[PDB]
Amino acid sequence: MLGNLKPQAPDKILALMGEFRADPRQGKIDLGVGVYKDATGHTPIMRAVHAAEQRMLETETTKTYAGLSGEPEFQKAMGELILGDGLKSETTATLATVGGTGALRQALELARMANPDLRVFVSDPTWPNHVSIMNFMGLPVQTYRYFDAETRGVDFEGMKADLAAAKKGDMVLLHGCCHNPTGANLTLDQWAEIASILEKTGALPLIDLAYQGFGDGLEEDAAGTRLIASRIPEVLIAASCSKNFGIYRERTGCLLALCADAATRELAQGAMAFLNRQTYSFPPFHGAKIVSTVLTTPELRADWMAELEAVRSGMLRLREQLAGELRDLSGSDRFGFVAEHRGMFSRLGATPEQVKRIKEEFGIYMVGDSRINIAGLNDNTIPILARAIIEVGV
Amino acid sequence: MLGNLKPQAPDKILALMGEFGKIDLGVGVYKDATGHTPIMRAVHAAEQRMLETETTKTYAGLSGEPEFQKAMGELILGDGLKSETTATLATVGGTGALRQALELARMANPDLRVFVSDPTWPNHVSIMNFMGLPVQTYRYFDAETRGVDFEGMKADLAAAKKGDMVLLHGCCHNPTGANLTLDQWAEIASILEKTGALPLIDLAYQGFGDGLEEDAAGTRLIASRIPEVLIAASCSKNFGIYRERTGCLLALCADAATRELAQGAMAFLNRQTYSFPPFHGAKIVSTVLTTPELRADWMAELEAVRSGMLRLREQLAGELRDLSGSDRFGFVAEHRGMFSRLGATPEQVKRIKEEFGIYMVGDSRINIAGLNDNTIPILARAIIEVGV
Ligand SMILES: *Cc1c(COP(=O)(O)O)cnc(C)c1O
Ligand SMILES: *Cc1c(COP(=O)(O)O)cnc(C)c1O
Ligand SMILES: Nc1ccc(CCC(=O)O)cc1
Repeated sequence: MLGNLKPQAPDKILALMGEFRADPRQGKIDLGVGVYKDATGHTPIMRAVHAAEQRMLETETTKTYAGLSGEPEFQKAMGELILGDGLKSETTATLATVGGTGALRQALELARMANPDLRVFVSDPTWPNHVSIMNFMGLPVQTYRYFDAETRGVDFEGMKADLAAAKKGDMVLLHGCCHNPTGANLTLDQWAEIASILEKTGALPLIDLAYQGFGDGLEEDAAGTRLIASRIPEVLIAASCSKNFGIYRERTGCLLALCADAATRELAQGAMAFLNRQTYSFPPFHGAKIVSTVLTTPELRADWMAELEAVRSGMLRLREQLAGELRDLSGSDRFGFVAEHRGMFSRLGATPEQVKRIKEEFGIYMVGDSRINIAGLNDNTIPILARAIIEVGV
Repeated sequence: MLGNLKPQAPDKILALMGEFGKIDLGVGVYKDATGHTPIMRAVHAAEQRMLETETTKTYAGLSGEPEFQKAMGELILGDGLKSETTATLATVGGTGALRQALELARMANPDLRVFVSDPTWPNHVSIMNFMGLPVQTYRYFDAETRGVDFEGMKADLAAAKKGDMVLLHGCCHNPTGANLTLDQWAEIASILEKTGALPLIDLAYQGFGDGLEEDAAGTRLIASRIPEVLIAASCSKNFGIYRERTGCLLALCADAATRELAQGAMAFLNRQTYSFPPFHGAKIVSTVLTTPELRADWMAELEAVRSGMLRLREQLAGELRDLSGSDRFGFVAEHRGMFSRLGATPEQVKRIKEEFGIYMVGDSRINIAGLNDNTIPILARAIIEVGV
């Protein structure tokens, strides 16, 4: 029977990794990595995180089945981290998920249950994994302009015009901050306008928040999400603790369904809990507990924010250096966008040929869409990247 | 939009838990003499070791770690593990394995039907309904003798066809406790072999029946006869790591070509559902299984648990016998696993729970591990006084 199986395409990421590994060049650089890495090219376990696991290992007396929708301590702590004082629990439904991806998958299954004729709008471009899930689910996908290939900024007029076409009940997916892969983000003013458009159209906003704390700061990064949450009655948020907590493999995420009234919140929470049980029963406990421990424990929380800020500030400094070097070598401020982008990613705006020229001639690897991970750069590699970009004619 | 969400049916087994001289004999978790579900010695040691050796939490394997995959396959199939024709996927618990098992099967056969035992784990049907998969049932439990209605079972299974899937409980049948013998398994294998129906084996209690190896003997028989087999295994109970959410799906194929296909479709299945599988539980399991010292202690403790439970079944059966002279309750000591169905009518069941405080599942499924020397006669009285 299983021979009827249609061959599924590999992750590609691996192929990219293999491409790098075969290269016999000593000065080969890898900017294609999708996770954070410190100065020694390592993805460390955060101090607060290691402390939490140490504490859990000493406090846990059992591992019996726990909450189906996650633990209250975690739901509460997360909604507060994301929504701040604007958290109205009376109308907020929370579901612990298997990472941010799990949260996204669950948000799409929920919406389809509420509206079978659901149509989803995604930015151009967006996290490929978004389209993967949607295509797999067989949902009609529609695109809205977003990245301006010329300025490397946000084509806001195009985005607004495109979103205007959204009908009542349709879903529009927005990255709360640190747009992956572009690194180009909306200003709070641009968010305000988007909201007015969503009110007018009556489309349900699904916010993918996977990098809170990597752009301008924890609070600052949640600003857009918090504006949408106060203007629009129904909002779906997919939060990830993978990167901002550095617990990638633990698979900890969170789905928040903001509702118009309490009756609808019970309807949503029930359907969410139901969705978890029909997929894998209970959600992963470990990473979630680490997170609730860090946020509730004063000492730990403080140390976590402090470490995240050191990471954030460092990446920002790398951005300024690259932009500076690029300025000096270019004799123009053409590449200034690198210093404006937020998140650990940036799309350079180089065509596939230029991307291939950079690799062949300079030994620098990056995603085929010219996306680079700022965290893969340093005082020794920035000069090379600066030269490569210039020499290839970007 | 969300106001259109219809209300859904809840997990009655877990609902009971919430509703809870209180005596809980519901949810399928192991309990010690003091009503606690401890963490196993090896597990605790494994975690301490992990906290000390892990230097990163970056993304890992989409199908799980090689260590976990190999260890699990050896645990389940013993020396019958043919890696060249075996695909393995790490999942979110045994339940996630079942869901993935159905997804994979449905991909390869959009017109598949699933045959389930009467009765069977409620979650089996809910998931199939959710997906919209047609469910057929085969006679399994014998209402009177409390054993297996083997002749009815073979009869119904004979009606399966190429493409159909038959779900079997590898050992310790939930919720009855009635189990097939090896001789019965060999007969089931011949039926399946002639019908071409793909068997899905739910292995959630390996080690709670007769022993680690004996509980996998049936699964190993089917595997050595049927070229294509699917096994959804759970580490929740036998490792006592319920909340960690760890299990795996094994796709046994007839050749390497299909193996690569299955492995690819399985990995894709995780990618489209939640990307990577949880790491913490799978790590504990592999560490225990690959560390001779830890493994030995785990088996020792699992052995202790298994023996104790049998002690209880015997003690309970005895109390009932010496409380009526009615040998009709002997099936209790004959059933193998953590559960056993008293056979009491639904009204009898709800009767005792609201006053005696003994909360058992509606179909009179009792978690034997909930009992103990001082709670046994109280349960025995109830049964006797209410009949059945
Ligand atoms: C990383 C990421 C996620 C979440 O990944 P998980 O590892 O599943 O938490 C979701 N969306 C985007 C855009 C991401 O970059
Ligand atoms: C326990 C059990 C499972 C698996 O539960 P998980 O917590 O998801 O591992 C699956 N099937 C049956 C019959 C079970 O008893
Ligand atoms: N969804 C779920 C429910 C219950 C259990 C525990 C086993 C049982 O009670 O049958 C596991 C999973």
